[PDB]
Amino acid sequence: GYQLMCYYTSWAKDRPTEGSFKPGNIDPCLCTHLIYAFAGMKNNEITYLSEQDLRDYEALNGLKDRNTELKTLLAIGGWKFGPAPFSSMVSTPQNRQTFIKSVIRFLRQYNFDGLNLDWQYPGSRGSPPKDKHLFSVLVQEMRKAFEEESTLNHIPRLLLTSTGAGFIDVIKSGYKIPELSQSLDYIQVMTYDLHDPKNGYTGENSPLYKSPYDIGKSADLNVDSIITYWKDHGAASEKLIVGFPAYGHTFILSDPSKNGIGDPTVSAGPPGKYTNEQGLLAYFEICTFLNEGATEIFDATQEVPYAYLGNEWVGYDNVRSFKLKAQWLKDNNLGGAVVWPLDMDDFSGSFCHQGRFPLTTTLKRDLNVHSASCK
Repeated sequence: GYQLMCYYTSWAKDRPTEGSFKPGNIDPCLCTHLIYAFAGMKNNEITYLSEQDLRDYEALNGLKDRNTELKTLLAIGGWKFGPAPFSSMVSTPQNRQTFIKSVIRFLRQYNFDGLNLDWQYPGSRGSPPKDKHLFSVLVQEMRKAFEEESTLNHIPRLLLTSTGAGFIDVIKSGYKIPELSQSLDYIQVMTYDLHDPKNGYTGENSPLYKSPYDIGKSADLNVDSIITYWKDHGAASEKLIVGFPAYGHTFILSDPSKNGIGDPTVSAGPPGKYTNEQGLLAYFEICTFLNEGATEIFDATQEVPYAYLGNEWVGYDNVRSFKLKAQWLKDNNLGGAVVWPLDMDDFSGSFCHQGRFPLTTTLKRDLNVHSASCK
């Protein structure tokens, strides 16, 4: 079958009033895997960062009592964390063993089924070129240690996944694709955040295909090109998990009458009421934007929507774009999808009136997600 992985972010519960979403309220039958963002690191060991995280782990893993086939993964890293803790940890065999041993202990004591590595990124952002090789060594050693622990304790092996960059230059400087594909269970490809406001033009967050004005390096800023790059450079199709964002990016239009894709912008758009991130809106916040009168366009060239009201423009994903991408990933024999983050889908059903988790429910249906337990 297909996997449907779903992130829960620790900060989702701290959004105000109706934006607050707690992990215990995830539907246990919606996803095949839940990924908790994030663990941190201390003295080359994985760790939690707040006692509240431990309450989240209890709630998240408690969902496995309702869907006994559900798996949980603990993610370490992310953009904000950056590369430096990973560079230090991979730099010596001793530090890698300290880390690997801590991961086995931590995942087993907190009832997680596996680890998601999310180093952003080996070989860039200050991480030296040697980290492309040392990341591959870390992943091989982690996979071997997981195999050994499974044999020792006669229990199913811990899963090992990694994020994979969506920008071709970052992929080249960071990832030994054939070796990583050998040792990882899955590669979660970060097919999102594809147009940043630095360029000064509106662009889609996760278009399936290129726009006619995407020239040169921009021609690869789409899901189809990125996944093709990973496969062309030796990744196993069935191990690739495509990133499906449950949010969009916002822009301020230079001219409110020039409101298409590729039109000039002034800056990123303002933070939303609930998510409070400059240049981003959750899908549930975009439903409000639409309800408040934004003009909604489905761009068939890129197979994604955008919407605008006054000088605010948002490029995002909706039920239709998720449906078209799900058909494309089945047609391309991919491993499945990861919803980043589940907590920005309309978890309550109150913002969009499309039922609970409308984006993710679309993927569950169209990827035929099921397990023995949920029947």
